[PDB]
Amino acid sequence: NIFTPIEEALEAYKNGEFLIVMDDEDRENEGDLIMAAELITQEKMAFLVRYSSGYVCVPLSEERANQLELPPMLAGTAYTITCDFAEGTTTGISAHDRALTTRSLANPNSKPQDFIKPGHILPLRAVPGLLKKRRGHTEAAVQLSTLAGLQPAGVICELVRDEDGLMMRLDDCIQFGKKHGIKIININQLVEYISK
Amino acid sequence: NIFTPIEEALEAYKNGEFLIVMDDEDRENEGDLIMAAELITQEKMAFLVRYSSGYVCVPLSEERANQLELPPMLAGTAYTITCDFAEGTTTGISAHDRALTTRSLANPNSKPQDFIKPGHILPLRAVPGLLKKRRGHTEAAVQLSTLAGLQPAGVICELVRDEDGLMMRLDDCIQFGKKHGIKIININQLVEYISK
Repeated sequence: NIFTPIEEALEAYKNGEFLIVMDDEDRENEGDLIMAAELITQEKMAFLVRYSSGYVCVPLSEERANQLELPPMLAGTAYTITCDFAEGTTTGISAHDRALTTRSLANPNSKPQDFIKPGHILPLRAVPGLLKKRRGHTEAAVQLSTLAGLQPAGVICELVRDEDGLMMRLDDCIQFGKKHGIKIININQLVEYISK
Repeated sequence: NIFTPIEEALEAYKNGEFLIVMDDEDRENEGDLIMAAELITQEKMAFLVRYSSGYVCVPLSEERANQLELPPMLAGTAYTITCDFAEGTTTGISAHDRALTTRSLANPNSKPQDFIKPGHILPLRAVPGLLKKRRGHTEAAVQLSTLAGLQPAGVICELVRDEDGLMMRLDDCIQFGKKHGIKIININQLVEYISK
């Protein structure tokens, strides 16, 4: 009565809905909004930013990040050099621009030269094997997109309370899910599904 | 009747208030919240994130960034490798943690080894000469702190509308300033003050 079954969640995700994603069933977990990178619109990015930390990240497979020439920022969260999609962006930071960059990172036709670096999106490198190898929200995002038959790219950000800026724990995530009609899953639940 | 005189604004800034900062008087300019890095509290960071893009940046002089071993992210906005202050942070992304990191970047006693890289704050390198050399919001932040007698470090983020996630132009910034009791200045106005 809290968590949506994985197959129903995948259909929602396939249809461009967010999911609220927790690590497991624990009440003290903090929730992230995750949706498919290729499906995020200006409006959906506006929504993500409105209700989150705004430090918007785009999980990609290591293979995809390599293809796009997005190396690790340095040589734990695997940040690459940041980027903006060049054509059709101005400030890079607008909801429109961040959404366009995110969709572009997912698009199999995108080329390394299509992006300006640094920029205003934070791509993250998901490890090969995804949630079977590392139970990160990065791997969760790419796993969700893969299971949904979509490009191996997601977009994520942490839910934050309007009242005081504290991250939303489970109870607040339940309330947020009900208010906005967004389904909730957890990573343990997702690992159980993909395993056996 | 729109813009606060610079000397009054500096006193507000010295006292840990935000200023809303525009490029010049143009109605189409978009506004950023800027305050002194050393003075940003958990609550003030929560406020900044709540009403902004959340892509929170910390302007520092090139000299200071060099001292802290924060090189340009690559080798236009001069991003360094991102960072979190190690001691007293957990997730790095919480209002508490981002505020602590920001204050730490300003603290003259901070050392390079005190920071984890990458992290969740985006330091920016202000050019020597500040607004006399480049009229960026980065230089504006460091200029404001310098004029206020504070460490040459600021913290900034773009105001965004709750309704639709669009960045706030002048009229909305005026309304935001009135609602929250925050003074508004512009960069041309600031350059006029420091020049002559």
